[PDB]
Amino acid sequence: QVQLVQSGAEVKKPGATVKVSCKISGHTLIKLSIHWVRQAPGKGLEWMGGYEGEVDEIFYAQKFQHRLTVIADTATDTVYMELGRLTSDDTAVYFCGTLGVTVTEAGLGIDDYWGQGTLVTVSSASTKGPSVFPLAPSGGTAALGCLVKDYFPEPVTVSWNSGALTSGVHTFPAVLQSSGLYSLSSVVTVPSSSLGTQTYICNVNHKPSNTKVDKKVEPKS
Amino acid sequence: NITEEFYQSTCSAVSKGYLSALRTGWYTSVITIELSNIKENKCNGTDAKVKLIKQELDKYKNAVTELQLLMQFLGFLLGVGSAIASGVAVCKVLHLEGEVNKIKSALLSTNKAVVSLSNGVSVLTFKVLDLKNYIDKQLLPILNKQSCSISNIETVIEFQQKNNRLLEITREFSVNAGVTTPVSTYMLTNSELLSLINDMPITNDQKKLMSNNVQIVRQQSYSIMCIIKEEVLAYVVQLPLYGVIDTPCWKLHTSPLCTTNTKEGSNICLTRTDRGWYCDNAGSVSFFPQAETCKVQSNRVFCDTMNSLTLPSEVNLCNVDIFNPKYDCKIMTSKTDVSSSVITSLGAIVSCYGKTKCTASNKNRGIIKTFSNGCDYVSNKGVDTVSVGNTLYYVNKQEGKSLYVKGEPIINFYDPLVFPSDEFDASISQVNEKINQSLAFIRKS
Amino acid sequence: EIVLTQSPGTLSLSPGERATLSCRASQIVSRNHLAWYQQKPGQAPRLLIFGASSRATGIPVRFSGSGSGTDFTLTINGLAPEDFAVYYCLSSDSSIFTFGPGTKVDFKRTVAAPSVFIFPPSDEQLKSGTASVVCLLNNFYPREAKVQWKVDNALQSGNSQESVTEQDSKDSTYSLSSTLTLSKADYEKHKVYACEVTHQGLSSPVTKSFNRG
Ligand SMILES: *[C@@H]1O[C@H](CO)[C@@H](O)[C@H](O)[C@H]1NC(C)=O
Repeated sequence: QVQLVQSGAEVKKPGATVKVSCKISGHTLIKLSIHWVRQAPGKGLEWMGGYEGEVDEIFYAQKFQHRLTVIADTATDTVYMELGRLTSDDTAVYFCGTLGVTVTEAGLGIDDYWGQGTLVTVSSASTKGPSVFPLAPSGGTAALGCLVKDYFPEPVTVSWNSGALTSGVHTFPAVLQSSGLYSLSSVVTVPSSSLGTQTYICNVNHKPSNTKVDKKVEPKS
Repeated sequence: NITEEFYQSTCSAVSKGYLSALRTGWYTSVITIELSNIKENKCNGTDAKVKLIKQELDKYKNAVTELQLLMQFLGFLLGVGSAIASGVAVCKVLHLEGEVNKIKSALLSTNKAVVSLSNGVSVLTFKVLDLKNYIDKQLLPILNKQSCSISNIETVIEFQQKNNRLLEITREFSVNAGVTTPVSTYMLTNSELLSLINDMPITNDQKKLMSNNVQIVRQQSYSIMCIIKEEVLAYVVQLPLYGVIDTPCWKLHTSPLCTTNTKEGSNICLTRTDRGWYCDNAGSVSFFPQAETCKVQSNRVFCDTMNSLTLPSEVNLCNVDIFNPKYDCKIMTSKTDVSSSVITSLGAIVSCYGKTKCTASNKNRGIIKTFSNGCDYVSNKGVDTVSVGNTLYYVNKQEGKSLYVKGEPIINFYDPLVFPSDEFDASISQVNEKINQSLAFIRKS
Repeated sequence: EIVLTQSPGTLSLSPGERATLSCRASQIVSRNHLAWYQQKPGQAPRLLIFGASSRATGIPVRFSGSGSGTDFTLTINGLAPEDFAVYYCLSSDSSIFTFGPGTKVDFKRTVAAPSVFIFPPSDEQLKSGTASVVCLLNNFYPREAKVQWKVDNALQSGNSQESVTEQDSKDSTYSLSSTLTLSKADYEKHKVYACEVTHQGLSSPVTKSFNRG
């Protein structure tokens, strides 16, 4: 029962240095390959560096070799990554994974053990509750929604009429604005004939700042 | 160049013209098979080739577990020794902490090394099989991972070749309690046995003889399972050294000799009890009573001194004149007048007492010569088969010259009156005193 | 350096159909050192095929690898519903790892054009100095959609951000929100705010616009 448990989520300021752990249970570090793979939001996978236990050598991609260090502590079965001079381009989820492949003449073998990932959000931002601006409706079906803008950090939850309205809702994923604050929209499509009777309120909760806002979305002509 | 004589007087035959090959001492060697400290592997794939090597490796792992479990006529005159004592001795030498490291360090880069043990003995050392360099280097780092893939089908078969020998070594040791003889071609192939002999500290005539009869070098050798320590599997092979060679040998054959009276139970019987092998050894004659322990190849005779008596050279005189002054020839007494034939090197002894119908046959036409009652003899020259009663004897078709030594049967010289008939181990000067005790004493009374 | 490319970008198939995913290298990669990984949203990568054609422990038989030199192929012979995710190829030369762009396996739906809605900035947000114009592309398929902003017929550039939902678990459609962010000055200095939407489902592009008044 091998298990790889990484450190928790980090928030770092531009130019800082983050340390992410990968602790190994059920296995030994000297027989394992441990490499770090990161994934920026909505983007592909990117290898950074790693450690081959069988050879006791540490590898780095040339893109990160100047500002990344990998450390292997064999006594506690713990591998760290240390990445400094962070920028907004480094905001990503960091995984430790057994990528190494060992080849001999009889065949070849591989390990497939992975951690849970470690989120590192890099912006020069403090905790901030969002403003909620309405996306007011104007054939047979009408669309309306709420604009949850200028908050940090993730995440934000949105419901409609305290959870009663569920059909047709589409809460988008947040985007990281050039300001360093996240922002997202939630939309719902309703029969246009219901715009005059049923009241539509979006319930936004931002727990990191203890910000709850019920915003009523009325039609505008 | 083989000759044979039969004495009509004593119902016995001597076969001269055989060369010696006596086993005086033993030589010990240390065979090693470098092993692989391996546990339950991690790869549990269902690939057909993987499950093949996974179960083959378990044959290696259980064969190691099995060895690991192990390490947790006048034969009454002969002595009693422990044949494998010399090899067992070397085995306990190998137990001492550090003795196994010396073998590996001397075998670190070569497959043959001359190691001087702690006790001041130089032993030839052999590393015979590389299972560790194949399993550790090419096979283990794949299996001890989560998923594993085998490249070629030929890899599976090649493994079976490597693993086969170790399994067949374990098979013999598990069934023979760690000591096997004759030493099979698994414990030592002809290529390995011959390279041992050529590099033994022995004479160039001594190697010449061993090389021509490796099939008899095997039957006179032992292999002793010793220790499996660290990553080394060592078993001692105890090879014979022949210290007495090319001396003239001769084999004596004996059969019962009784009187020729017609009435039942009215016959006294005597039998020469010095049959077996004789060979010259350091001014005396080594007598092997069990001819079964000696093995005859062409005219060479391989015997083991452990089944010998060291007798003066006067025992040879017992063939011409049986009485003599120097040596006291050994004889048994009885009254069992049963017919029996003994096949010699160049013929067959015929003792035809009683109503037994005894004859000598030829393959063109049987029963060419008939025997009267008594102990007679006929050469293998022209004779192929021989019948005494319901037992047909096939005579050795080996060529050679025969010589019939005539004489009056010695039993007629004895009075059946008070003839002691239950002397299992006696002699002539003991029989004459056995006469005077019942002859002279009863006369005076 | 090795640069791996995969094709197509998005592979649209239904369960029971054969998936065939390509991965191509700028230079020859060792057949032992090419692997196929599966990643669903929210989870870590998962190894499917290692060493070109060898299959990982506990991977269904429907997964098969092949390829040599520069061109490689992962083949799923009958897609299962849990198999719709992203598939990455991974090469290694002298312990230098490189990942492919990624091929996404999509649920095949009948072509559905988007319902387009456009939302002005609320007057409550304008008083803070910033105007968010939102253009909604609702329940459409496939995902390939292009949104163009035109403020007074002038092509807007550099001031918008799109957000896409995951393919809806019921109808297998997509929804997209483009957000135009202007200063209060710039949003008051113009009149026509138009959202232009092109999509395979629409024979010709669709434009929804409003005037600021
Ligand atoms: C399956 O793998 C585990 C460790 O991964 C191992 O302990 C176990 O012995 C394996 N099972 C078999 C049948 O080899």
